[PDB]
This record gives sequence, structure tokens and C-alpha cells, in this order.
Amino acid sequence: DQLRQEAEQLKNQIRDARKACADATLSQITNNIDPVGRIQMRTRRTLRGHLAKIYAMHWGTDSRLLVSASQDGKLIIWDSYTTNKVHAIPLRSSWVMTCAYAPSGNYVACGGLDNICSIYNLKTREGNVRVSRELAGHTGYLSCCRFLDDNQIVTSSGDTTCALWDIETGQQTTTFTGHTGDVMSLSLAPDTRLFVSGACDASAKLWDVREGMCRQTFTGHESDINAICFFPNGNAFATGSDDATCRLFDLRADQELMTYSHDNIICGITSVSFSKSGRLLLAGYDDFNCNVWDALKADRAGVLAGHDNRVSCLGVTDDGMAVATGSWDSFLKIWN
Amino acid sequence: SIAQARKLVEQLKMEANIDRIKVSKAAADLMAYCEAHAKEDPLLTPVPASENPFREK
Amino acid sequence: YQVITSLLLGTLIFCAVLGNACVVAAIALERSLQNVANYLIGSLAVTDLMVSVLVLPMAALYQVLNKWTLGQVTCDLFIALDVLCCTSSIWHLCAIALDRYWAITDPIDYVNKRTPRRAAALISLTWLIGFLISIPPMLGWRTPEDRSDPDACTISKDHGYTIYSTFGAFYIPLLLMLVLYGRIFRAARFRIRKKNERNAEAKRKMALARERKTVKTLGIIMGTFILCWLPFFIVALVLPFCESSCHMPTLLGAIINWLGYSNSLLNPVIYAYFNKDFQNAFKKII
Amino acid sequence: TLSAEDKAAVERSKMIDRNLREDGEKAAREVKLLLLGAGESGKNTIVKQMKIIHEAGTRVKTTGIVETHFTFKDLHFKMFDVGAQRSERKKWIHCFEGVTAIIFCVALSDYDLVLAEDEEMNRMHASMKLFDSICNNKWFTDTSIILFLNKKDLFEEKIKKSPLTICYPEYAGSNTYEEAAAYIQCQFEDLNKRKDTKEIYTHFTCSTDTKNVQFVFDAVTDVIIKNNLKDCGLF
Ligand SMILES: C/C=C\C/C=C\C/C=C/C/C=C/CCCC(=O)O[C@H](COC(=O)CCCCCCCCCCCCC)COP(=O)(O)O[C@H]1[C@H](O)[C@@H](O)[C@H](OP(=O)(O)O)[C@@H](O)[C@H]1O
Ligand SMILES: CC(C)CCC[C@@H](C)[C@H]1CC[C@H]2[C@@H]3CC=C4C[C@@H](OC(=O)CCC(=O)O)CC[C@]4(C)[C@H]3CC[C@]12C
Ligand SMILES: CC(C)CCC[C@@H](C)[C@H]1CC[C@H]2[C@@H]3CC=C4C[C@@H](OC(=O)CCC(=O)O)CC[C@]4(C)[C@H]3CC[C@]12C
Ligand SMILES: O=C1CC2(CCCC2)CC(=O)N1CCCCN1CCN(c2ncccn2)CC1
Repeated sequence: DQLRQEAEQLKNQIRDARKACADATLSQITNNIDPVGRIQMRTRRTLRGHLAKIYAMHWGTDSRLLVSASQDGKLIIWDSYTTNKVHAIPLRSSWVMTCAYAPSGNYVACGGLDNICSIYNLKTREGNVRVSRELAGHTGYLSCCRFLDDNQIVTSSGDTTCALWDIETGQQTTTFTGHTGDVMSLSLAPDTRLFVSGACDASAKLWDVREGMCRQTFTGHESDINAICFFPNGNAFATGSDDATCRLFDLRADQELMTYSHDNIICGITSVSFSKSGRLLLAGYDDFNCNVWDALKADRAGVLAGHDNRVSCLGVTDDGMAVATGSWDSFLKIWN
Repeated sequence: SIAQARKLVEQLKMEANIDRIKVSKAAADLMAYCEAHAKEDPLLTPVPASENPFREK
Repeated sequence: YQVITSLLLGTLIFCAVLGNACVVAAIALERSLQNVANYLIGSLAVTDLMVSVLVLPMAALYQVLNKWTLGQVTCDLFIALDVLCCTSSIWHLCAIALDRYWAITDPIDYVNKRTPRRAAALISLTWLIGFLISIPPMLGWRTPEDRSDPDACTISKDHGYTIYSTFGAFYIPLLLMLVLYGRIFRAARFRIRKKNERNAEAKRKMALARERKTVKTLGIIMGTFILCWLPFFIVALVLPFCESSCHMPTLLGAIINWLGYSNSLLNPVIYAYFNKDFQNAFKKII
Repeated sequence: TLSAEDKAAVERSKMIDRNLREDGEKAAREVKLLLLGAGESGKNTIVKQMKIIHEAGTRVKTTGIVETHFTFKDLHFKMFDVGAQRSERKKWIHCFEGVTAIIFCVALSDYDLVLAEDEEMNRMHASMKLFDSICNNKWFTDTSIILFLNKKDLFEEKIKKSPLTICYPEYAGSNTYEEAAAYIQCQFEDLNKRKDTKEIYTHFTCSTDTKNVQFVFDAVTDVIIKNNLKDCGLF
């Protein structure tokens, strides 16, 4: 009908508004900043024990325990300080793409080609990990999940829809729709109130958890977005795509701030993360390597080479002491 | 496919009705957060191995 | 004159040890090369490394000096070690052939009952046969003539031990490898044999290419094994039974002995430096 | 180091790693097959045919990916039905890199039928496009395809009634089951750009209780034998 007409008008208006706010790019503002220099990260720990391509990992809030999800139907809890496997949860479906470790540490999540989010109670009376909950309702593969709190979990699927679930009740508290492609990533805001989701339509979307509606849409990428991560301030985020680029968008400016891309990278980004200060943007690539960029300078501050296969997952501790990279070669690496 | 057009245009106008700050202010706030927490970033500044929990206990 | 042969033997011994150590290290530090077949190839490389660091420097010392100035007990120990290591290398070739035979002709066994325990058992049986061939001369089957000339380190020429060692170390292994690789050739040919005209021509070209590849590979394996060890064991079986009228030139005997020793150099080249997995692993290492 | 808690943690880690190695050894003894095809392409017929008498060697229905575990001639097969995964295939197809084979089932009788999305799109053409996409992914360079051509009897009846020229305008020949079936098989075979690295095993699905599983077993054992020959250097 005729609505599309004014629709594109609105689009143009939005662009104009962003063009109204784009007076000085982030490169110009941070021109006088002293460069971070070359970043020397060496593999501190090598977590071995997975027998298939690892697709997910998530650090704990204690910065010591992490969880890794691999296609050997295994959800291994790792004590990165001592490389000791605290748990090895057998998954009912070996096709797992995501895993989340609860902020309290009592539960851990997983999900994948089975359109189910499995919540496992790590801390119980008998010391045995059991399936505390199986959240169903997504009609596509569960690509990401993040524990909103001890009882609510935000998950993103391949039917182009996110969902906030109440684990105790077991059904979707809210559903976030609007993406026209498979959501492939999901990042929770530090204040627990908002979250950004990157999908296959080359767009990211900032959603409000409580209201359940799309606050903002960021369309800067040329290809599908595989990774997303809030800046530690919570007012910005970074998205890695198969366009062989990461992009730093700002919530308040509602537009892209920076583009992290080099001519020597043609592979897509599987995972992005920020350091504790947000100065270093660590992105895992398909070229078997991880690149550490200067978030304020868009300059490659380092390369975390050392993975035999594609780096699928990446994460920085809450205290920022170390960064763990998982890979399709069935190993995790704690770098620090 | 006309029912979804109303929802799409409503979403677009809702997105356009938000308040936006200058990119210079956002960049300045980002720089301020980066420099204020640069001292507490172990990856930015390599921490001595005495208190590094992944090298020496 | 002795400088030339000394440097040639040193170059041979250095190339052999370098190749075998590189193969062993590549298998050790790469998880890609950690299956049952690569475990057997690595054990063969370890055996050839032992042959290159414990037998080939002493053999070179004996060759350049033309005399064994190390003692009778050291001579007996170094003959036992040489027999053990060479028999172990040959039976590693047989173990690799047998593992390949089970993989080609028994996919069900390959999937279900094939574990690194099988590789460990094959290596253990190989070294057991090596010991069973090496120990008899130390506890018997020895003639006083070996001690008649102190300035020599020849193996025992007892007819019973000649038959025993020469057959259980090369000839029984040779027939075993021939039978196993003939059956593998039959299986490979059976698998290879089993616009429309263009597709049929492409299929025929692929089939002939695969037939040439399998013939070339089996020829490389069996010809390396033969041209390395067959002259030596023919000599070691014929000479003890021909005391007179069969004088052997020293140069020919040394060439044949070192042809046998060159199997330890060629084995990493045949079994490790030719397949794509090892080449990729070495490229990633280097 | 010598503390009781550290020793207990190390012992727990060692026990967990032993269980992990046992599980990996058990999962290495199973043949992983990726089942693919269109919606009404006879995939359910193949699934039911395999799990007739040998199956599986408050939960919630998953509807995401179906697992079919069956044992034939002392060989364990797990077959992954991803027909209900209505999403972008390239975002999850790499999860199946390393399957022994791809069982691709297409209905022979859907050449006349067209997709409900649009009239000008044959179901057979959609199946052919899917086969071309899956046979030539970067993840399936060395992965062989067991091609099942389901509904041979319905296809024979349809070609008795309706000509095959509607599906293939370039096709020219007498309308009979043998020639048309061979033409469709050849058309699906020609989609293999990786002729040297991979092979397509085509079977016409039959009602016999065990010939389809027998063909799957024969194709899988041929794949294993040929992979072993390639490892040795004889293929
Ligand atoms: C007249 C008509 C026709 C006949 C005329 C001509 C054609 C044939 C002639 C006769 C053949 C002679 C030998 C041919 C070898 C040859 O062609 O080798 C190829 C080329 O590689 C290099 O060149 C690179 C290899 C580098 C090796 C290392 C070099 C250093 C060694 C010393 C070690 C210490 C320093 C490192 C590679 O191998 P290939 O083509 O021979 O083919 C196969 C090989 O035979 C199988 O054994 C192998 O299986 P494997 O048993 O697991 O190893 C297969 O994977 C495959 O490689
Ligand atoms: C220095 C001493 C240790 C002697 C070393 C001898 C090898 C260099 C020779 C011995 C047997 C030879 C092989 C005998 C037969 C064949 C099969 C032949 O097959 C073909 O591809 C030919 C075409 C066809 O068979 O149709 C290729 C050469 C090859 C592998 C030969 C390669 C060279 C070999 C291994
Ligand atoms: C398998 C491929 C890589 C080729 C391997 C070559 C070897 C079999 C050759 C290379 C150098 C050769 C040696 C070079 C010189 C000598 C000294 C030569 O001394 C004599 O002539 C002793 C008799 C005498 O003169 O009284 C005896 C053979 C020998 C050890 C040769 C034995 C055979 C060797 C080790
Ligand atoms: O060069 C030396 C010196 C030693 C002592 C130090 C190192 C070696 C002693 C010595 O005799 N020779 C001359 C070689 C003779 C042949 N070699 C090869 C292996 N042989 C064999 N292998 C398996 C089964 C039966 N025989 C017999 C010994």
C-alpha cells in the first residue's frame, strides 16, 4: 500500500537526523590520544578435553570459572586458574551453539540446533548437575542466550526473534520481534535493563527488556552480524560481521562511531568482546586468529594467534584479567 | 502484507522520535570512560606476574 | 680416503636421525596426527631413530676403521641391539601393512573395534619379535669362531640361527607384507573399478588415474623394502651355508649392509614425508 | 599444591576427563549421517523405513533437529533430520562438517508439482538447487552423498499420465520409468562439481523392509574403505 512511501521517508529522516549528529568522527576526536601500542598476549592456560569443535564459551562473574559448549554434547565447566574441569554436563542434543553462565554461578545455559534453552543447576544438594529447566517455544536454532538474572534469561534464535524467559515459570515473559534475519548474537547491557541483538539482516537492534520493544536499530554492516558486545559503559556496542569488519555503534548518538577493518582480513568475525576499560576490542575471526583492536583508534593493537581452527567464541573476564578464546580445534586458551 | 506495514511504520516513527546527542559528545564520553578505567584494565597495561592469577599464584 | 666415507656415512646418519626425529616430533606436538595409523608410523620413526642413533654411528665407526676397537662384550651388545632394532623396523613395516589391510578390508572393525590400543599392541608385538630374534645369540646359538678373531664384530653364522633370524626377521615379514599388500591391491582395484559419454570418459580417466596411483604407491612401498633389505638377507642366508668358494667382496658387502641401513632413512620418507597430513603439519610447524 | 581441596579438584578433573574420553570413544564408533531434502520429499518415509525393528541403537519436544539412531550389520548410524530447521542454512551447515555422508532424499513424483510459494517454481527444481548447494559447500568437499529418489511408483504413474518435458524442457525421449528415472538420476549426478573428492550413491527407494538400509550401509562402508585407501595413498 502507500505506507511504504512514508516509511522510506521516515528512513531518510532518520538518516538526516544521524547526519545532523555526525559533526566529528571518533577518529578525529581520538587523534591526539597516545596509541595503545603493540599488545603482547601469550597463552597462559590451554583448556583441553573437548573432542569436537567448541561453539561457545562464557566467563563467570568470579572471573575464575567459565563454561564451554562443544559439539561433543559437552558443557564443560572450567577452572581456568588450575585448568581443572569442575563439571562436564552431558547435553541431550550435541548440536550446541551457545552457552551462558549465570551471574550468580548457580545455573548454566546451553542451546543450539535443538530449539531449546537448557538450564542446568550447577549447585544442588547432591553435587550433581541436572537439567533444571528446558525452555521451548523458539522455532529456530538457539544462537545466543544470556542470563538476565538468576531467574530470567534472554535468548536469541534463528526464526528472527529474541525472547525473555522466566525460568521458574518456564514460558516466554516477552518476545522481541522485528529482525528480518536469524539473530546470531545477543549482548546484555551492564545495567541489565537493555540488550542489543545482531541478526542476519546486517542490522543490530537495541531492545528494552522490561518494555519488550525495539528502542533502536543500527544498520551499518554489509553482511550478517555474528557477534555483538556492549561497551563497558553501556552506551555503546561493537558488532562483528562476515563483512570482515567490526563496527562500534553508539546508543546515545544512534549511529556508527568506528569501523575496525583491515585489508589483510577477508574472513568474518565470530565473536567480539571489550576489555574492562573498553579500550581494547578483541575479535575472533575465521582466519584462525584473534585480533585486538584499539577501540578508540581502529588500529590493530595485537594478534592472539595460536588456535588451529576457527576461533568461534571469545570472552573477557569481569575483572579483565584475561581473555579466553575457544576454537573449532577443541581447545580453549586463556591469554591474559 | 498491509497489517505489518502499519507496525513497521510505527516502529520507524518511534525510532525517529528518540533524542540523539552529537557524535562529538558520544566520542568524548567514550574517551572519558576509556581513560578513567585505563588504570584498572589488566589487558591494556600488563599486570605484574606477582598478582597475575594465570601466571603465578 | 677414509675422510670421504666418514663424511658420507655421517651425512647419511644425520639425515636419517633428522627425518625420524622430525616425524616423531610432528606426531607428538600435533593432535591431527594422533590416530592409530599415525601412531604406527611414529613408532616406526622411533625405531628408525633408535637405528640411527644407536646402530648407524657405531656401524659407521666400524666401517671407516675397518676394525671393531670396542671390546667383545660391547660388540655382542651392539649386534644384539642392531638385530633388535632392524627386526623391529621391518615388523613395523608389517604392522603398518596389517593395519592398512584391516582398514581397507574391514570397515566395521575400523569404526567399532579399532582403537590406539591396537596400535600399542602391534608395536608391542613388533618389539617382542625383535627381542625374540635378538636375544638367542646372547644365551646360545654361538660358535667360537666369532670369538676367534677379536678384531671383528660379525653376527653369529650358526646355520640354525641364520635360518631363524633371516626368516623371522625378513622373509616371514616379506611374505606377510606381500600377501597383505596384494590383498590390499585387490581391494583397491575392486573399489576403483566399481553428456553421458563425457561423464563416462571422466569416470574412466579417474579410474585409470587411481589405478596408476595405487600401483605407484604399492610399488614405492614394496620396492623400497625390497631394494633396501632383500640383498642383505639373501647374503645373510647364503653366506653362512657357503663356507668356501663363495668369497664376497668387502665393498659389495658394505654397500649391501648400508642399503639395508638406508631403510631407516627411507621409511619416514615413504610413510610420513609423502602423505598430505604430514606435509600440512610440517608446514604449520615451519 | 598439597592442600586437600586442590587434590580433590585434580582428582575430580581426572575422573571427568576419563568419562570424557570414554564418551568420545563411544561417539567415535557411530556413523554420522546428515539427512536432507525438501519438505514432502520422502524423508519421513526413509526415516520410518530405517527404524522399523531397530531403533535407538518429562522431556520436552525439540522440533529443531531429529536424531535417528539405528544399528545395521553391527554398525551404528546416527541420522540428523534438519528439515524442520526453517532458517538460514549457512549459519548451521558447518555444524555438520565431518559427517560420514549426506543422505539427500528427493521425491521423484514432485517433478510435476510446484512449490506453494509460487506457481513458476518446480519442486524438483527446488530439490535440485538444494542438492547443488549442499554438494558444493566448502564444508562438504570430501563428504559423499547417498541420493535417495523416493516415490518411484508415484513417479511412474505420473509419467504414464503427464509428460516429463514440463520439468525438463531440454529433455527429449520416450516417456517410461527407466529412461525418465535415469535422466533424473543423471541430472542430479551432474550437479557434483567435486567429482574427484566425493561420490554420489543413487538409490531408488523401494518398499522392501531392508534394501534401503542395506544401500545406506553399503555406501557408508564404501566411503570408509575409500577414505582409508586415500589415507594409504591408493585412492
Ligand atoms: C617412465 C614412466 C613413468 C615413471 C616415471 C616417473 C614417475 C615415477 C617415478 C618413480 C617414483 C619415485 C618416487 C616418487 C615419489 C613422489 O612422487 O612423491 C610425491 C612428491 O613429493 C615430493 O616430491 C616431496 C617429498 C619430500 C620428501 C622429503 C625430502 C627429504 C627426505 C630426507 C629426510 C631428512 C630431511 C627432512 C608425494 O607422494 P606421491 O605422489 O608418491 O603419492 C602417494 C605416495 O606414493 C604414498 O606413499 C602416500 O601415502 P603414505 O604411504 O601415507 O605416505 C600418498 O599420500 C601419496 O603421497
Ligand atoms: C637406492 C636403493 C634403496 C634403491 C631404491 C629403489 C627405488 C627408488 C625403486 C625400487 C622400486 C621402484 C618402483 C617400482 C614400480 C613403480 C610403479 C610405477 O607405476 C606407475 O605409476 C607406472 C604406470 C602404471 O603402472 O600404469 C611407478 C614407479 C614405481 C613406484 C617405482 C618407483 C621407484 C622404486 C620405489
Ligand atoms: C637410499 C638412498 C638415499 C641412497 C643411499 C646411499 C647409501 C646406500 C650409500 C651412500 C654412501 C655409501 C658409502 C660410501 C663409501 C663407502 C666406503 C666403502 O669402503 C670400501 O671400499 C671398503 C673396502 C675396501 O676398500 O677395502 C664401502 C661402502 C661405503 C660404506 C658406502 C656404502 C653405501 C652408502 C652408505
Ligand atoms: O656395522 C656393523 C657394526 C655392528 C656393531 C655396531 C652396529 C652394528 C655389528 C655388525 O655386524 N656390523 C655390520 C652389519 C651387519 C648386518 N647388520 C644389519 C642387521 N642384521 C640383521 N637384522 C635383523 C635380523 C638379522 N640380521 C644383522 C646386523
